[PDB]
Amino acid sequence: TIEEQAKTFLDKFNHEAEDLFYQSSLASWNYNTNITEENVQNMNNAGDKWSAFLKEQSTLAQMYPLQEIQNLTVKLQLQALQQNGSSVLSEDKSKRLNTILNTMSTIYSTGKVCNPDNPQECLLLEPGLNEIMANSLDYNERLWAWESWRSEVGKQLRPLYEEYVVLKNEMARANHYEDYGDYWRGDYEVNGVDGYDYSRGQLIEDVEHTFEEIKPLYEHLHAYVRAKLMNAYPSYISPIGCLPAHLLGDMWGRFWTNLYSLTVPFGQKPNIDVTDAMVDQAWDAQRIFKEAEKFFVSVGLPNMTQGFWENSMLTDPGNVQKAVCHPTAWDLGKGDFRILMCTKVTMDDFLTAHHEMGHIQYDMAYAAQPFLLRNGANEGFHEAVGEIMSLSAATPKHLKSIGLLSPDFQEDNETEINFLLKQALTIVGTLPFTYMLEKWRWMVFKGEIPKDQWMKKWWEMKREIVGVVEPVPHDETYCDPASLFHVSNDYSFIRYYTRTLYQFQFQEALCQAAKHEGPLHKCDISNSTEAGQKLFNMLRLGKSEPWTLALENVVGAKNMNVRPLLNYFEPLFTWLKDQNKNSFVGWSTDWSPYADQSIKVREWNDNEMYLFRSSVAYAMRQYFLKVKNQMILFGEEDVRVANLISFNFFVTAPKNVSDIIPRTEVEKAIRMSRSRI
Ligand SMILES: CC(C)C[C@H](N[C@@H](Cc1cncn1Cc1cc(F)cc(Cl)c1)C(=O)O)C(=O)O
Ligand SMILES: *[C@@H]1O[C@H](CO)[C@@H](O)[C@H](O)[C@H]1NC(C)=O
Ligand SMILES: *[C@@H]1O[C@H](CO)[C@@H](O)[C@H](O)[C@H]1NC(C)=O
Ligand SMILES: *[C@@H]1O[C@H](CO)[C@@H](O)[C@H](O)[C@H]1NC(C)=O
Ligand SMILES: [Cl-]
Ligand code: NA
Ligand SMILES: [Zn+2]
Repeated sequence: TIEEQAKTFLDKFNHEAEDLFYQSSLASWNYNTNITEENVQNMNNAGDKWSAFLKEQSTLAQMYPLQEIQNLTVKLQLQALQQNGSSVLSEDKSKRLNTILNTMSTIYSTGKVCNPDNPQECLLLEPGLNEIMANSLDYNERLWAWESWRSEVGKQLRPLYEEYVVLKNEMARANHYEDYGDYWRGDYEVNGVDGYDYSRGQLIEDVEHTFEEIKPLYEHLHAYVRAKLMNAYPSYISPIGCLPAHLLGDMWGRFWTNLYSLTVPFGQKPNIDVTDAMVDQAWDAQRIFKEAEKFFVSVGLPNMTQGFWENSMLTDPGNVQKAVCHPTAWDLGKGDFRILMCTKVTMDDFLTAHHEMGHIQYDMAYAAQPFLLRNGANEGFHEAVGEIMSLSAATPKHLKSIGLLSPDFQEDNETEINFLLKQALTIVGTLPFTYMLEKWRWMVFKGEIPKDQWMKKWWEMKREIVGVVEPVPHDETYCDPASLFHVSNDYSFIRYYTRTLYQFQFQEALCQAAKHEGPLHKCDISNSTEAGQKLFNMLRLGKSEPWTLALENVVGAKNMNVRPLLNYFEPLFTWLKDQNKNSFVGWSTDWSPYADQSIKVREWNDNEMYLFRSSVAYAMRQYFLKVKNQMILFGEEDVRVANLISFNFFVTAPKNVSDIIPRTEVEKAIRMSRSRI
């Protein structure tokens, strides 16, 4: 019969696929832990094997009727195996795309910028630039790191990324999607299950609908933060303008988390940022992941495996190897679970341990499922599980209990405004960032944004949707999207939007099962086996049930709903509306840090623009050797042109960028050399 054959086919495929998957997984591990030419080669071979095997089983599965399946377990598996991806591309195309992927990945993880005053002092993104963007209060140095990274590293990514889009769109349009974007939204698709179906376009709509309901609380968080940042960087921020992109606590403003030291509502209270308490005790990466383990075990979940501790890399290896430091949770297969994290002793590395270990715990739970279904019910479910736990672990109640807040820490209504504020800087601050990033990639893949307008459109969407403005104008030799890990390392990003809605929904139903009474934000599901079982019973399903039904069985809703996330932040919202009565709320897209020094302008090609920039640079060189008696090697690069028969420009001193030249000064220089034409 058909079923009995297919049953044995999928049974054989699943076990054969596990062992080939373990092989490329493990080769990807060694590459990521030990970036090396050899390991790139062992990776590429192991992957080539995996891909060729899938192409074989893909065609060999296209035989078994795509329809006529008795056990729906034995149907969706087939449906995936019949989609012969990658192989749609020629062997020349496919090897090129894998080369582009390894090149982007390698550039991003090895990219370095150097101090202009000391060329032998160079800085990786992790930890050097990251540490500057987390901690420096210097506007200029934060500018240097932000622009260096996008001009030394992002520019290397621009041409590769253009090819990446061409190749990925071809593999997708041949796998029968509208483009790579649509291929990605396919992670959320449910078909053939009435009352639980979900279409790829539904994802766009639900995301845009919910994002409307989140704007007000974002706008007020944006207004409060702007005001505080006007205090921390006096005279640099317009009270109706967008926030400068280098002033947000990390390289991109993905999270506004590190702005807590500048935005804390009630600085006199005991610190709810427990970084210092970890440093003052003997907290290392071992202690951190041991504490995260305690939490999942108190909830009823298993400990980590022996292999996990044996094979993870929870610290920076050193100068003995180059490793992708991005926290990542790996399910290599065959009971092999491990985490890659260059863990530091901050509260942020501490909540991230819980998040990454959440991935592991989900991976563990659905190990007992067929290989083809060993996945999240969708990608947001997977990202939400670590965050559920992170919500409980960040509560001052929980922190007090693991000795990081004094035993005398008094919960009052000012500490909760502090806690809710910090939470908002992470959770709410990231939602516009995330939506706008993915909205951009979705549009690039659909073809709605031409290549000559990628950066133009990118910084228009930053200003408009995010309330963030670039501090330096960027032309189409940049690829600012790709300077973030997820974009240069080819990962979807809506998982971070959808996990944020999911996580409060799940937190709501878990706090009820944990016999919580009171507001959601005071809830810590620690020690609740009833909470753990409710969650586990869903985790152990993998992707065997559609996610709409998996959501229903845990929280009683078929779809994502933003009501729980807003209830969580209701106290803080009220307080923010009060704190902002004398602030502007919203932003104008027109102000930019550099427009108050710019100058407008009267067959024209880029080479004309090159002679122009070179002339202005030359003019400047004279005007400082003449009207000032100095020699300054102004380059064409130091002439920054924006808003391009018309354009606006300003001049910066070479090796400083922040050092804009007074608009009145450049004018005299232009006049002084106006004779030469
Ligand atoms: C393969 C990917 C999809 C993995 C992806 N990694 C997380 C990492 C993380 C978790 N909590 C916060 N972060 C951000 C962060 C970045 C960083 F460099 C250092 C630190 Cl301490 C934190 C993510 O990017 O969100 C995931 O697990 O989703
Ligand atoms: C890193 O990779 C190189 C090349 O494969 C290898 O010789 C070296 O021993 C590796 N180092 C570690 C620590 O694995
Ligand atoms: C906290 O409580 C006091 C009175 O106990 C009140 O005046 C204040 O508005 C409350 N909220 C704060 C301080 O955010
Ligand atoms: C760059 O310009 C700023 C302008 O405020 C100045 O304060 C800073 O010292 C300069 N940095 C240099 C020249 O390295
Ligand atoms: Cl470094
Ligand atoms: Na920033
Ligand atoms: Zn994650």
